[PDB]
Parts: sequence; C-alpha cells; structure tokens
Amino acid sequence: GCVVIVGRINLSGDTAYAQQTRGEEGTQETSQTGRDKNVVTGEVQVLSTATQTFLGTTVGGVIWTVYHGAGSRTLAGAKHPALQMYTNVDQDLVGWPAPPGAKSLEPCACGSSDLYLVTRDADVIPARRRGDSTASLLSPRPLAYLKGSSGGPVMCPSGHVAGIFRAAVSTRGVAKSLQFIPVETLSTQARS
Ligand SMILES: CC(C)(C)[C@@H]1NC(=O)O[C@@H]2CCC[C@H]2OC/C=C/C(F)(F)c2nc3ccccc3nc2O[C@@H]2C[C@@H](C(=O)N[C@]3(C(=O)NS(=O)(=O)C4(C)CC4)C[C@H]3C(F)F)N(C2)C1=O
Ligand SMILES: [Zn+2]
Repeated sequence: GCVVIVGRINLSGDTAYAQQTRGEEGTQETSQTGRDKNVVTGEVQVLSTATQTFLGTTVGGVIWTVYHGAGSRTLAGAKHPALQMYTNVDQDLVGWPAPPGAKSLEPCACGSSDLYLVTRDADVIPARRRGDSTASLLSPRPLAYLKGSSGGPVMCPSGHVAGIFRAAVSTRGVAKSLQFIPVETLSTQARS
C-alpha cells in the first residue's frame, strides 16, 4: 500500500502541537488509492501505513523517515503517489520529494550538545549528544512513550535539525538513549 499523511506538527513559533488530518477509515482508503486530498502543512508529518504509524521530517525539500516504518512504499499525493527519491536500508533511511506546503527545517551546525526529540504528540524530550548518532536521555523513560516517534526530529536549541530519530537504547522497558540519523547524512544522500 501507500504511506499516508494523517497529521502534522508545526514547530515555528510557540509551543508546538500535533494536528490530526485523517482517521482510521480514511487512512486505510487513502493507502489503498494513493490520492491525498488534504493539503500538506508543517515541517513534521505524521505518517501511517495500514499497520504502522511513525513520523517524517522535512529537510532540504525532502520528507525523510525510517525504512523500518515506510519500507519501499510510495507516499500518497495530490494526483498520484510519489516515488522514493532516497532509499538506504543500512541507514534505515528513506526519502520522498517534499510536496507543496511542506516547510523544510534548517540543518544544525552550532555544535550544541543540548538536543531534544519532538515526539508524535509534540512532547519535547531532552537528551545530551555524546557521539555522532547518539544522545543520552536526561532522565530515562519508558520505551512505550518513544514508540511511534521514529522519523521525528532531533533538534538543537536554535530550532535547527541535528538528526532524525531512528532507534532507542533500551533495557527491560526503559529507554536510556536515542540513536538518530545525523542531519549531515541527509544532504549527502544519493537521489536514486
Ligand atoms: C529495542 C528497540 C527500542 C525496539 C530497538 N532498539 C535498537 O535496535 O537498538 C540498537 C542499539 C542502539 C541502536 C540500535 O541499533 C540497531 C539499529 C536498528 C535500526 F533502528 F536502525 C533498524 N533498522 C532496520 C532496517 C531494515 C528493517 C528493519 C530495521 N529495524 C531497526 O530497528 C527496529 C526499529 C527500531 C525502533 O523501534 N525505533 C523507534 C520507534 O519508535 N519505531 S516506531 O515508529 O514505533 C515503528 C516500529 C513504526 C515504525 C524509535 C524507537 C522508539 F521505540 F524508541 N528499533 C528496532 C529499536 O529502536
Ligand atoms: Zn544548531
């Protein structure tokens, strides 16, 4: 089937919030068709398949997300579904051309180690960067609270995107660190 945009998160300005755009029935129908009547607004899109829900982040004109969520599927669009311009299983990364209305986030270059994840519910979860692709949670939290936020943005204090949430370091139901796809990896991405 198709990946469907069932919601959005606008990060510019005040404390962000999530905005639902479709329901169960409409998302199933639109994953069957591939025709998305709704307009695209925001920098972070809530994405769903017939079975899974996750996030995508708009950077450099492209909606990026995780392969373990979208696989090789297409993204519903105005007229027809959009084909993936980027696919990399090793990086767990996939990318579709950003349609009209999708606002891109600017890459981070400040070197700030004080990052935060924006979840699918628009919660802010801070973490201290300790490597190229890892950041330690300031407080451990149950893994279930992070589920469904893969593909969401890992942000710097300035509002620029340092990375894309990919996986969690967890033990016995409790997450201690986030692992993400560095933003520098999305610019050096081969338009297949
Ligand atoms: C134990 C754990 C937390 C479940 C697991 N940790 C884990 O593997 O830790 C190791 C050690 C340190 C980093 C990581 O190195 C391995 C990298 C794995 C990977 F991620 F690159 C990945 N490449 C794939 C490529 C092709 C096909 C399948 C793939 N499957 C993968 O990983 C899988 C998926 C990923 C996941 O659940 N991501 C999140 C999420 O919310 N998803 S989701 O939206 O609900 C949903 C399932 C709908 C899409 C953000 C974390 C949230 F839950 F916090 N996983 C397992 C984990 O995070
Ligand atoms: Zn920055």
